[PDB]
Amino acid sequence: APGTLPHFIEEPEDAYIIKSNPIALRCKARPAMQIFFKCNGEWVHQNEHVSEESLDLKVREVFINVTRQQVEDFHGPEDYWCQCVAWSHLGTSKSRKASVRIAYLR
Repeated sequence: APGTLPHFIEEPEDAYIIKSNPIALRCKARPAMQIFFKCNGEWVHQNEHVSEESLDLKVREVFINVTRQQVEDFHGPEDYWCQCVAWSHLGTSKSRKASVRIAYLR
């Protein structure tokens, strides 16, 4: 009090690519002035982010597209993950790490 750090209304959920169709990672936080995705320790490019700002304090909603080509090119130790970082005047707030793996239908 009086200020508050960004509280996530919607956190990124674990998604699956079926088949070669791109997935969208939903993220919503309040109060937030900037919201950016951090996939596998590296910051995602600003042009890949689709922002949607509204007033209720400032509410921000950001969506990112993760294709099959992006996941297959990554050959790390664990599964392909994406985390949401929201900015405010007092600081930052990190959401849960959402995993994205390529699936195959029966």
